[PDB]
Amino acid sequence: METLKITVYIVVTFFVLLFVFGFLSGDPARNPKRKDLE
Amino acid sequence: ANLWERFCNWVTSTDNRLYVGWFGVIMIPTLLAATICFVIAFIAAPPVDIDGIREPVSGSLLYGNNIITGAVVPSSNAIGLHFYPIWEAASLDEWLYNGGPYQLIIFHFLLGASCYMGRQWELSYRLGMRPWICVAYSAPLASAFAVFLIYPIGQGSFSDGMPLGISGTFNFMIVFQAEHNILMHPFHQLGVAGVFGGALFCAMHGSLVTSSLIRETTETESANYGYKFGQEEETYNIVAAHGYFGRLIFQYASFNNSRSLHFFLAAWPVVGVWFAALGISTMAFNLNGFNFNHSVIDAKGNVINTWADIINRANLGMEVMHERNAHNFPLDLA
Amino acid sequence: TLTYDDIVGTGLANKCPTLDDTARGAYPIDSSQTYRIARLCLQPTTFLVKEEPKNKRQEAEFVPTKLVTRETTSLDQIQGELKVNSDGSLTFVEEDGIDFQPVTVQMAGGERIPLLFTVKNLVASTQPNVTSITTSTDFKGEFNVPSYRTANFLDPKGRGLASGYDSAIALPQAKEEELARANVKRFSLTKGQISLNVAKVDGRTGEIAGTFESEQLSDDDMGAHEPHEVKIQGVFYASIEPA
Amino acid sequence: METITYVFIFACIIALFFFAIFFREPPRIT
Amino acid sequence: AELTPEVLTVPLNSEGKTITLTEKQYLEGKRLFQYACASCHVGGITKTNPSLDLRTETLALATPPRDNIEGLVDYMKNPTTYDGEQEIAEVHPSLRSADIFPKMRNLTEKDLVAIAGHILVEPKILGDKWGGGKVYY
Amino acid sequence: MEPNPNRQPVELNRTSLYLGLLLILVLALLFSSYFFN
Amino acid sequence: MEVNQLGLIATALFVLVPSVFLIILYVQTESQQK
Amino acid sequence: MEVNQLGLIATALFVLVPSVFLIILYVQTESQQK
Amino acid sequence: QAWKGHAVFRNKEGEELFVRRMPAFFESFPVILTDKNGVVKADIPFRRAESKYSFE
Amino acid sequence: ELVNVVDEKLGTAYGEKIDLNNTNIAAFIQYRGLYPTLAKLIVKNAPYESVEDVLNIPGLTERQKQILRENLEHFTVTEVETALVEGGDRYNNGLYK
Ligand code: CLA
Ligand code: CLA
Ligand code: CLA
Ligand SMILES: C=Cc1c(C)c2cc3nc(c4c5[nH]c(cc6nc(cc1[nH]2)C(C)=C6CC)c(C)c5C(=O)[C@@H]4C(=O)OC)[C@@H](CCC(=O)OC/C=C(\C)CCC[C@H](C)CCC[C@H](C)CCCC(C)C)[C@@H]3C
Ligand SMILES: CC(C)=CCC/C(C)=C/CC/C(C)=C/CC/C(C)=C/CC/C(C)=C/CC/C(C)=C/CC/C(C)=C/CC/C(C)=C/CC/C(C)=C/CC1=CC(=O)C(C)=C(C)C1=O
Ligand SMILES: CCCCCCCCCCCCCCCC(=O)OC[C@H](CO[C@@H]1O[C@H](CS(=O)(=O)O)[C@@H](O)[C@H](O)[C@H]1O)OC(=O)CCCCCCCCCCCCCCC
Ligand SMILES: CCCCCCCCCCCCCCCC(=O)OC[C@H](CO[C@@H]1O[C@H](CS(=O)(=O)O)[C@@H](O)[C@H](O)[C@H]1O)OC(=O)CCCCCCCCCCCCCCC
Ligand SMILES: CCCCCCCCCCCCCCCC(=O)OC[C@H](COP(=O)(O)OC[C@@H](O)CO)OC(=O)CCCCCCCCCCCCCCC
Ligand SMILES: CC1=C(/C=C/C(C)=C/C=C/C(C)=C/C=C/C=C(C)/C=C/C=C(C)/C=C/C2=C(C)CCCC2(C)C)C(C)(C)CCC1
Ligand SMILES: CC1=C(/C=C/C(C)=C/C=CC(/C)=C/C=C/C=C(C)/C=C/C=C(C)/C=C/C2=C(C)CCCC2(C)C)C(C)(C)CCC1
Ligand SMILES: CC1=C(/C=C/C(C)=C/C=C\C(C)=C\C=C\C=C(C)\C=C\C=C(C)\C=C\C2=C(C)CCCC2(C)C)C(C)(C)CCC1
Ligand code: OEX
Ligand SMILES: [Ca+2]
Ligand SMILES: [Cl-]
Ligand SMILES: [Cl-]
Ligand SMILES: [Fe+2]
Repeated sequence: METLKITVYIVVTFFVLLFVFGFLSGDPARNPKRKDLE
Repeated sequence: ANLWERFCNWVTSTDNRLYVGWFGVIMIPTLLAATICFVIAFIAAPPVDIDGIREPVSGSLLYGNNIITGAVVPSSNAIGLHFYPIWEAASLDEWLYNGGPYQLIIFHFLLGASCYMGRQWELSYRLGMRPWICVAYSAPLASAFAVFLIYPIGQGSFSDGMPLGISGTFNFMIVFQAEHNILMHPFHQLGVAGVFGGALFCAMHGSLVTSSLIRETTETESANYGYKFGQEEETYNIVAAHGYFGRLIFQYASFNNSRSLHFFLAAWPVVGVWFAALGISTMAFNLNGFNFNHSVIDAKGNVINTWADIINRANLGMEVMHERNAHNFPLDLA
Repeated sequence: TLTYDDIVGTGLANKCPTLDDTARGAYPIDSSQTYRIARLCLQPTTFLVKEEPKNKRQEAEFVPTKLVTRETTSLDQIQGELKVNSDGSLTFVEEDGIDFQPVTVQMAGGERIPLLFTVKNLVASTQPNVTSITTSTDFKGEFNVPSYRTANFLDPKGRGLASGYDSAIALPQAKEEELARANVKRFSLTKGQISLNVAKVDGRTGEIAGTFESEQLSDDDMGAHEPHEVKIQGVFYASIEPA
Repeated sequence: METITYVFIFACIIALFFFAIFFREPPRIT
Repeated sequence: AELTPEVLTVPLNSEGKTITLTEKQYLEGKRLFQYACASCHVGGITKTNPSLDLRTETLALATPPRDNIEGLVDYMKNPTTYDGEQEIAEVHPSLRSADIFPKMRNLTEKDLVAIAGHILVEPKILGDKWGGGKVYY
Repeated sequence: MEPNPNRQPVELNRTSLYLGLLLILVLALLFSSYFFN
Repeated sequence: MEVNQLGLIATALFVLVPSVFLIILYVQTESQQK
Repeated sequence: MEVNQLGLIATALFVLVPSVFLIILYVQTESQQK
Repeated sequence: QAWKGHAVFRNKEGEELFVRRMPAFFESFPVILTDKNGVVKADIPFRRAESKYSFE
Repeated sequence: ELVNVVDEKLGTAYGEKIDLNNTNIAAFIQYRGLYPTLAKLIVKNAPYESVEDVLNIPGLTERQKQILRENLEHFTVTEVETALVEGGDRYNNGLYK
């Protein structure tokens, strides 16, 4: 069923992009101590 | 802060009742999908032709199962390792007949649990903790991977994945014994040492710490009230505990270092269970348990049975009876 | 010209060959020549099951069903003698091939109907005086429908015909009589009927194509329950050859 | 009736999860 | 029980003549059988055709008879179907097909005698286990 | 959270317990025959 | 006697549920400060 | 399915009776003076 | 499962007889057959000793 | 009245001899000279109204005819049983060792 497929593909891509860009968003800096890890 | 910045701040927020985080961003939808599909299937899924021989197995409660017998049945042997998402089926009725829920559930679950582990690291990082709780979690996780992914891969079919059910679990175990003689495999024995030992040390530790609690209460109240959450002082006397256990066995067989002790407590079950998992995962490629069948022979050449051979007879019963309609040829080669 | 790698996983492997619209010719039959069908293919497109009459005992209808066993339904590489009879009719005598497929279809409401869709031992004949096979030629005949399971098949409690327990061992002291139909496995063998309606003929190559309709019983689970009546409709292809 | 019972018990357990998490007695440092 | 000279005494031919194998010959026979035959004939059965086994009675009813050293050695040179009707060297290991079954290349006449002797002695020891398959394991 | 002032304690004295149990048990004694039918 | 096989659980829950409600209320009333 | 016709009441009382015991104890605990 | 069909009752003379239908009020109801004009022709008697209208 | 037809068949000569109409082909290994060539020819040319009809299979050698004659006392015929001959079960009946 093609519409379900496209929907799931879009959903998955969405969450994956959130994961990747999220960890790309200065994750090492997100801790309670030493933030200058660049 | 712009919208993305704000969103990132919320996702990774240490103040959320349940931590989300970037691993959580993947974990939440996958685990919800897996959970919902599992529950719905477990109640209402129709019988599934697990072994691809047009012999459908009923897993759901409404189709005549109880909690112990019920399962989500593995996808068809006809499918094998083919990816069978809902959209590859001509219909939901077909999807259900061929065991699509199994693949959807186990794939979402494995993704989600991997993200659960990552999420444990992530939060440990956010709270300024040391990071290795997740490594402990790698022990059960790997095991799930062993039974839901690695074994199917090795045998060439998800029909050989562990069913999502109690009795189906037992089926998987019995067939595994038949085909790999897992009991006679040292990685499984290490697994057993791991869980028996884990339980032993859990009970032991529990008992010694409980045994050396410092009197802070009266007899008419629970001793648990003798400890207040977040107090700085330790609530039991480790020196007395060590004094006891060191005399029970002998001094140098007892831990006087709480950190060393807790490291041992972490390591024994985790390492053992890692070996269990690697056991399943290598028997996945048919490097099987020790085979001492007819190892003992008398001077003439008469076979002298050992306990291994009786094991062998049981294993034979299992081999010949399992999937009684699936085999056309004399050897079960995968 | 397509290879396996071109075809694999497309679904085309479960399809019979087609002939284009220009194929409306005639294939001459020399009554002195012997003939064979080198390949008979049957691709079902619809499975219909006769609803069990409520008790009104009017005409129970054939209703649509949903295929759940995927693209595993076609009969193919079937071959056999094509006799020219004294009255000029042609008789196909099926000899061999992939002449059966287990198929499970699902009725409205969930009931699953397994059947052995088949043309085993097909004997199909045309009208008399068929001096050429044309888009007016038809074949009508009958075939055998053996038990959907063969004699070694074991039920979930280990009971079978050529193998297995002969009782309900989980009920050691239950009265046997009420369980006899389940304990005593039976092997079905019934007749089916098929019509092949030629719609296209390539006179030069000996290829014919058209539509078919067959009627046969479904699985009776080795005598445990009543079978359903099934009507199968689809397209067919055959290559005729002098031999 | 069996199925109803099983699903009921399960649902009670999930609801219990909900209360045990979001409506727990809060841990307090004294 | 011992691996006695009597156990190791097996039919040489169809004419009532016997040969007594040495213990070293028996061991060589086991070793060479494992080397060349056991992949298919483990325990006296035949994995690629279980209808035909290496039981002595079965060999006795083969054509020509194979329940003696000579029959088996000839088989190892020029294998036939069970009725002797076709020569099957092309799909079965033999000296004649040592080109396509390379493990047969270093097998000597002595080796063939040893293998044959293993085949005849083993059922005298193991009984129904030889050619019995999993049922008798 | 800041506490809710609309909160009230709830009470059931012993006499009310006895009266209630009497009601429930007698109702059960009456209707049970009809539940079993 | 061929009674309704749910009569037993019906009667049992009919008795037990409200009785329990009342017992809960009474006991948490007694434990209140005097 | 031909289940045991007492399984329902058995399960129901198995859940309800101790659950009710616990709820009684909890609630009468909460209503005690802070 | 199925309608048995419409029952037509007749006496030995061949007159069609009609069964008196049960009104909703009645848990049980006697069996009484009258002709088209409501005259009693047959019934199931309770007491038999002075039965005049038995089906027999 | 329901009958297991295989069990029932075991009470006929099928249970005592090689049934040329029904018995799986590996049974011909029981006797010298029958397997696989003659076994194949026999199964391929079944059913037979009588045992001796096996001698009438086309293409036989004089040798083959003589072996068959020496083995007629081991053969029988009974009605073809659908359950034993469908599925190509006469060639492979799912039994190995
Ligand atoms: C966390 C979000 C999430 C994730 C990860 C998945 C993941 C999965 N779901 Mg979905 N699902 C979700 C939410 C999610 N689901 C939700 C909310 C719903 C309800 C609408 C569903 C409903 C659903 C259904 C109904 C089904 C699935 C199925 C699938 C699977 C196939 C998806 C696919 O083919 O993508 C294709 C997409 C890509 C390949 C993405 C490529 C584009 C990116 C940008 C490139 C980089 C990706 C690359 C592979 C590397 C990863 C990066 C990494 C290094 C960080 C897969 C297991 C199916 C299934 O399980 O089959 C058995 C299926 O049937 N899901
Ligand atoms: C007295 C009863 C007994 C004993 C001695 C054993 C002993 C053993 N079992 Mg068994 N087992 C038992 C009952 C017993 N089992 C029962 C009732 C069952 C269920 C039917 C099983 C099921 C079972 C399974 C399934 C398996 C074993 C295996 C094991 C081994 C590891 C167990 C373990 O790690 O536990 C946890 C305990 C510890 C980690 C504490 C340490 C225990 C060690 C062995 C004692 C060391 C003593 C030492 C030699 C003394 C020297 C003193 C020195 C200082 C001078 C071990 C050899 C496994 C195996 O086969 O391994 C090869 C395995 O796979 N057992
Ligand atoms: C005394 C006898 C004995 C013992 C002690 C064991 C012990 C063990 N068996 Mg063995 N076994 C035995 C006899 C025994 N077996 C016999 C006789 C047989 C032959 C019939 C087998 C056949 C057998 C097989 C075939 C297998 C085992 C395995 C195992 C292990 C199971 C535990 C595990 O995998 O943890 C690991 C932890 C997990 C699998 C849990 C994963 C949890 C995921 C990550 C999260 C799940 C979340 C969940 C859905 C929701 C949570 C609640 C929610 C509210 C959050 C363990 C080592 C298995 C194994 O070794 O696995 C590695 C294995 O596959 N056994
Ligand atoms: C059968 C054995 C077994 C189970 C079931 C189990 C279960 C669990 N262990 C956890 C944790 C751990 N276990 C650990 C060590 C161990 N765990 C062991 C053995 C087990 N541990 C052993 C032997 C060890 C020693 C090495 C550690 C160190 C941890 C953790 O840190 C972790 C934790 O947080 O503990 C509290 C939790 C992971 C939470 C999670 O992923 O939520 C995500 C999933 C959710 C919320 C629901 C998913 C529901 C899915 C979608 C259902 C469908 C798929 C299922 C697989 C179906 C299963 C059906 C069954 C019948 C087979 C979970 C309660
Ligand atoms: C009739 C006869 C003659 C009578 C005569 C009797 C006479 C008086 C005897 C005197 C002479 C005698 C000594 C001769 C001995 C004879 C002979 C040697 C007997 C052998 C008996 C027996 C089989 C020996 C077995 C060996 C031993 C018991 C094996 C088990 C011990 C085991 C290996 C310990 C190692 C494991 C170790 C890692 C455990 C730690 C993990 C766990 C406990 C953590 C929990 C924990 C630990 C802490 O440490 C503290 C602190 C806390 C908090 C805590 O949570
Ligand atoms: C059947 C198919 C259909 C499925 C449909 C299901 C979709 C559900 C969508 C509905 C949304 C409402 C949910 C709110 C509840 C809530 O979590 O709030 C509680 C807090 C409060 O939110 C807090 O909210 C605060 C504002 S306020 O308090 O709400 O006013 C705010 O300050 C703060 O930032 C925020 O974190 O939320 C959080 O802590 C962060 C969100 C974490 C949610 C993760 C869920 C994890 C699920 C794991 C999967 C396993 C499931 C298996 C079951 C065992
Ligand atoms: C003949 C063979 C040839 C040789 C081949 C070599 C093979 C490789 C051997 C592997 C080496 C292992 C190194 C261990 C070091 C270590 O752990 O240090 C960490 C601490 C340090 O000890 C602590 O040491 C501390 C000092 S310090 O940290 O070392 O400086 C001290 O403060 C403390 O009291 C003390 O307990 O060790 C401990 O905490 C106590 C020992 C716990 C045992 C660790 C093993 C893990 C569990 C076993 C695995 C399970 C297997 C069974 C399956 C169920
Ligand atoms: C679907 C989910 C279902 C779960 C819900 C659970 C249902 C709970 C039902 C609650 C009912 C409990 C009744 C409280 C009973 C009780 O508390 O009564 C005493 C009560 C007095 O209340 P007071 O105002 O004095 O305050 C006292 C407080 O402590 C009460 O909390 O009066 C009332 O409750 C009004 C009703 C009078 C009832 C009087 C009838 C009793 C007479 C005997 C009848 C039987 C014998 C007849 C012989 C012929
Ligand atoms: C009516 C009737 C019925 C009955 C049934 C019933 C008994 C019902 C019920 C009861 C119940 C029992 C219900 C329910 C549900 C539950 C709930 C509602 C819970 C909640 C959930 C949530 C909300 C949570 C989530 C969370 C999140 C947020 C995060 C993560 C964690 C958690 C998961 C916790 C019958 C069939 C007889 C018949 C018909 C009618
Ligand atoms: C056995 C019986 C049966 C069955 C029964 C049934 C089925 C029951 C069920 C029903 C049910 C199932 C009930 C329901 C319910 C509910 C309630 C009673 C209410 C509530 C809630 C609430 C109380 C909560 C609170 C909340 C929280 C959660 C949060 C926040 C907010 C609030 C506070 C609101 C019958 C009768 C048929 C017959 C006979 C016998
Ligand atoms: C020779 C070979 C060939 C070719 C090869 C190829 C050409 C391949 C390639 C190249 C490549 C192209 C590779 C790869 C991929 C890459 C990687 C592997 C990536 C990764 C990623 C990551 C890891 C990142 C991380 C994270 C993110 C995710 C987020 C944020 C944070 C971070 C950044 C950390 C063939 C196959 C035809 C055949 C056979 C042989
Ligand atoms: O699918 Mn489930 O278990 Ca693995 O081995 Mn072959 O496939 Mn069937 O037999 Mn045995
Ligand atoms: Ca036409
Ligand atoms: Cl099985
Ligand atoms: Cl044999
Ligand atoms: Fe501790």
